[PDB]
Amino acid sequence: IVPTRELENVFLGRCKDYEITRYLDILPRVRSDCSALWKDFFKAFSFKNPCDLDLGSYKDFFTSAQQQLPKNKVMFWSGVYDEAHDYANTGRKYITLEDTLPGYMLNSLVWCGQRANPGFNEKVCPDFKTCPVQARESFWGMASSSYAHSAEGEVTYMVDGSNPKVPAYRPDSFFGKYGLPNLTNKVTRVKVIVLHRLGEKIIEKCGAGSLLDLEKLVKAKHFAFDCVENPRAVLFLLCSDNPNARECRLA
Amino acid sequence: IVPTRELENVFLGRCKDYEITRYLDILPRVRSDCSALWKDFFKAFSFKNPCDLDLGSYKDFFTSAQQQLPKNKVMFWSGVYDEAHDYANTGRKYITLEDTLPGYMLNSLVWCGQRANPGFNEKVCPDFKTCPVQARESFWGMASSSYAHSAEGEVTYMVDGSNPKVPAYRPDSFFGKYGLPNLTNKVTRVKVIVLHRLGEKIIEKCGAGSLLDLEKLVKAKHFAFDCVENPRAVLFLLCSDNPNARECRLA
Ligand SMILES: O=c1c2ncn3c2ncn1[C@@H]1O[C@H](COP(=O)(O)OP(=O)(O)OC[C@H]2O[C@@H]3[C@H](O)[C@@H]2O)[C@@H](O)[C@H]1O
Repeated sequence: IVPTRELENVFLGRCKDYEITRYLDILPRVRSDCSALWKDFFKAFSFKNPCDLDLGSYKDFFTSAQQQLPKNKVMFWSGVYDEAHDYANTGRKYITLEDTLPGYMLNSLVWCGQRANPGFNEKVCPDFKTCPVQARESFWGMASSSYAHSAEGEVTYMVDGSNPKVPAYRPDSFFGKYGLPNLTNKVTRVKVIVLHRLGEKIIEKCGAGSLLDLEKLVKAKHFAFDCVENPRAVLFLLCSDNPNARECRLA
Repeated sequence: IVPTRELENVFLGRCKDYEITRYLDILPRVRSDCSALWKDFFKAFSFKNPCDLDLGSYKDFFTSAQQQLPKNKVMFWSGVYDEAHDYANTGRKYITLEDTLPGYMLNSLVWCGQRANPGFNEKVCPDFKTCPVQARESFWGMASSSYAHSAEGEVTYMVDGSNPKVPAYRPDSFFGKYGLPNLTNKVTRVKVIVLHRLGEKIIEKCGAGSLLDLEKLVKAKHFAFDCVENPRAVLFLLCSDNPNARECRLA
């Protein structure tokens, strides 16, 4: 895979942009300066083989980069990236990891270490499946763990309820591995939103299948639980992109 | 008004982020590097009184920063920032000026010149309703002119049809003054979208009032014209944010 060009410059540019201008009324500023964050980030992977990573590698980076998250507004998602982000609305209705500083800085970027100077590969990175799971997941898994550990109040989790191939909730998804296990007792409720894409056969429903497994796990952690399928506000978002869908017929 | 802190760092950080990572499959990269663009931007206003600007001040900057724009995808808007950008969807449905390099770099920012070193004011800028019209409109007017000049094919214009104080279309808006008059013969059609805010009185409608004045002007330029009020794609986005509104009732 081809890595992001001028990694340090893009990291530092996003970092400065975010610091001064992004999410000002939504998320707090971090204490560390961008240059300090860059040092922590770079030390996690640099001068190592590109697969030489584990869930602890970026611990210091996430420590420095982690913001306090607004109560009741934290959102998680599995399988529905675009809908979840669209609904969250860039921080206005919910927060996603991509609205947080480390999320915003590294969103969509590709990088990897190497042993020789300059300690990272500017030409080429291994396909992600060639490394061990703990290396593949080192960055975004720690990102997701640190974010989950910071959540307070009600959290929302949006899942795909129309994928015949992947359960709406899986123990081995990022939410199952790094999200739910890391929710602290500051969390009070998990609110699940089941997305049924328009025109697709409904596969999973609240109170059944993997969603019932999830309900039981959430209750066992002493969180309250609720679950809704295509609630109106979400249905309207889907309809905006497919207004002639049967489900979108206006009175 | 309070000027943006670290103006140069934010401009350069946004410029570099944009260059390497933003709109890659939507808009072309420009030839000029970010330091060259900064030089052109800064010289437009630096070492002058804060109102000592006119439409030519940022000529070099905008000439350097201008991108070829995607045919049929250019959108203009007046009075409807959030709705226009939500609908345009970060370049996926339409481009807005704020998705172009210069619009992205300076969106939301506040700056102004002073004669004394360092040539710009870090403490306070004029409300600019204080500067003469050519100065107040120097930056965003030239931005609009240059963007309109580059537009090709069908262009879309979203307006507020629910504002009792400000007509949907007026000749002195940025679009009326700098947009429409600068559309070239590469433009084939102006498609107007009139926002009727949910729960609010309708003030303007297609085929009447200022929208009829606009229709006349568009036809006089030998462009085709159409106009729709709350087309369903836009209505459903409004509804997502106010799902109990009467307009949103489903069959
Ligand atoms: O399994 C996921 C995953 N599920 C959910 N997420 C994942 N990120 C990475 N991974 C894996 O690590 C490797 C690397 O991901 P990436 O390309 O950098 O993230 P990407 O750009 O595909 O996705 C980044 C992203 O999507 C969330 C993550 O927390 C975050 O917000 C991928 O191939 C994925 O398999």
